Amino acid sequence: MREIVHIQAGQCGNQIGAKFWEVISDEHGIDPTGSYHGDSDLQLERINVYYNEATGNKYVPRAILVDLEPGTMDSVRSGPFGQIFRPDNFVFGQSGAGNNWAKGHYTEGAELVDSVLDVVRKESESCDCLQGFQLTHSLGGGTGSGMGTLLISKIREEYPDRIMNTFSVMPSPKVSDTVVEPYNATLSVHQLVENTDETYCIDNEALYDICFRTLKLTTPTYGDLNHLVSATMSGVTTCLRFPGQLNADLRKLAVNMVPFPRLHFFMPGFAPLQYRALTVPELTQQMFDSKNMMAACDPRHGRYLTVAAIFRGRMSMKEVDEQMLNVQNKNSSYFVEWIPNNVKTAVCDIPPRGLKMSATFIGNSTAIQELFKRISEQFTAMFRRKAFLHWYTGEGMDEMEFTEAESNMNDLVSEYQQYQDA
Amino acid sequence: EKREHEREVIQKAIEENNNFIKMAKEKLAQKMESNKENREAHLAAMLERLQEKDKHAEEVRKNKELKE
Ligand SMILES: Nc1nc2c(ncn2[C@@H]2O[C@H](COP(=O)(O)OP(=O)(O)O)[C@@H](O)[C@H]2O)c(=O)[nH]1
Ligand SMILES: COc1ccc([C@H]2[C@@H](C)C(=O)N2c2cc(OC)c(OC)c(OC)c2)cc1O
Ligand SMILES: [Ca+2]
Ligand SMILES: [Mg+2]
Repeated sequence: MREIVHIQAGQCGNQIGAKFWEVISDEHGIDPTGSYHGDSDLQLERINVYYNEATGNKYVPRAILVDLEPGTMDSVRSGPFGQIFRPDNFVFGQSGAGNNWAKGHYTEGAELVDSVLDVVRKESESCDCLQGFQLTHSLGGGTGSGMGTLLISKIREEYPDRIMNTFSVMPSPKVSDTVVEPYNATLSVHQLVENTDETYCIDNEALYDICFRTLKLTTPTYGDLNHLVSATMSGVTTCLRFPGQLNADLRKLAVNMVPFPRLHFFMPGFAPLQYRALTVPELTQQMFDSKNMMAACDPRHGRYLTVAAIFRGRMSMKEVDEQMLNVQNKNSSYFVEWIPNNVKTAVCDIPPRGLKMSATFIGNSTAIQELFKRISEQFTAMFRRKAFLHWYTGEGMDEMEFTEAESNMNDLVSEYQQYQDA
Repeated sequence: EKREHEREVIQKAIEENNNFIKMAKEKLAQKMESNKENREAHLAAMLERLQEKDKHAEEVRKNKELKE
C-alpha cells in the first residue's frame, strides 16, 4: 500500500511539518480529531500513504516528531491540529543543541537517536509496502540539521533499499538565527549528497523575497514563510496523495528526476502566491518565473535537467499542454536537449483550499549551484580564520571534517557546472 | 566506518573535558602547595630573626655580668 513515514525534526522541521499536516489533513477531510467528514472518495482512495487507520476508524498521521528540547513540540501539541498525532510519536530530549551541528550529530543527538529509531521501526513494521521516508528539517540549526542527517544515516542503514526524501530549509543572512548557519549547512549538505535520493531545497532568502517583493508583507514572520512552504509541500505531494492517470510514488519520481545520483536537489515553484482564478496561461508563466521559485537561484543562469509540473483544479488539459509546450518552445535555451522529453505535466481535479487553480513545479536545475556557492563563500569567509570553530571542536570535531565538507560541496558545484555546459 | 567515526568524536569530547578537569585540578594543587611552602618560609625566617635578637639580648646581659 505504498506507505510513507514522515519525520520532522528541530524547530523549523516541526513548525513546517505541523503546517504541512494542517493543510493536507484539511484536503483529505480529516478534522483535528482524526475524524473524517469529507464528501468524496478521491480523498480517501490513497489516504493511507500518509495516514494510519484507527480502532474507531480514525486517521492518524504516520508522523514522528523529534526535537532535542521540548518547546516547539509543546507548541505543536497545543496548536490547532496538535491532538491528531500519535502521542507515543513525540520523541524529545531536554538540553537542546545550541544551533550546533556537532551536538545534533555526535553528542546530544546520539543519545536520542535510538528512541527515534524505535518509533520509526514501530511505524515501518506495520506497513503493507513502505515506500520510504520523508524528513522535514532546516540545515542551519543543530537538531534538524545534525541530528536530522544522523537519523538519515541510521535509517539508510536499517532500510537501505527504501527511498529517502527531504524537505530541507537552507539558511540565509536575510533571515538568520546565528552566524554559524553556513557551517551547519555545509556539513549537512555533505550528508544529503550521499544519503538522500530527493531533496527539495527551500531557501529562506527566496521565501523572504516572495513575502516582501510580491505578497507585499513588509515585516514577514516565520508563519508567512511557512505558508509558502506549506503550499509548496502540499503541491509537491499531490500526485502521491491522490489517484490519477499516473501512479506516483517516490521511487519512480527519483528514477525520472535524477539522471546523476548526486544531482538530486530540486528547486520547487508555486503559483499563485483572490477571487479571480488564474488562467492556465498565467499559471504557466508565473510557475516558471524566477519570482515563483523557492530556492533563490535564477533558472536562466542554468539549465533544466528535468521538470515535473502539476496543475490543480478543473481546467483544460489541452490548454495546459499547449501552454507547457509553448513555454518550452519559447525558452529552449534553458532546457537540456540531451534528455528527450524532460518536462512532464499532470493534472489533479481537487484544488487546494482557497484557489480554484494552482500549479506546482519541481525542477532539477543546474542553477541550484548558485545556492551552494552562496553557502560555500560564507563558510569559507569564516573558516579561513577558523572563526567560531571552538563550538564544534569542543564537541569532538576536527578541522579536517570541515575541510572535507567544504571540498565535497565545491565538487558538487563543479558537477552542476559541468552539466550546464554540455 | 561512519559509526566508528561517530564513536571517536564523542570519546574525544569526553577525553578533552577530562583532561581539562584533570589539568585544572593539578594546577590548583601545585599552586596551593608552593603557596603554603613559601608563606611558611617567610614566617620561619621572621621568627628566626626575632630569635637571634633574643639570643643577642642574653649576650648583652651575660656580658654586663662579666664586668665585676
Ligand atoms: N522557513 C522557516 N525557517 C526557519 C523556521 N524556524 C527556523 N528556521 C530557520 O532554521 C534555521 C535554524 O534552525 P532551527 O530549526 O531553529 O534549529 P534546530 O532546532 O536546531 O533544528 C535558521 O536558518 C532559521 O532561519 C521556520 O519556522 N520556518
Ligand atoms: C520526465 O519527468 C517525469 C517527472 C515526473 C513523472 C511522474 C512520475 C515519476 C511521478 O510520480 N511523477 C510526478 C510526481 C509528482 O509529485 C509526486 C508530480 O507533481 C507533484 C508530477 O508532476 C508532473 C509528476 C514522470 C516523468 O516522465
Ligand atoms: Ca547529555
Ligand atoms: Mg531556532
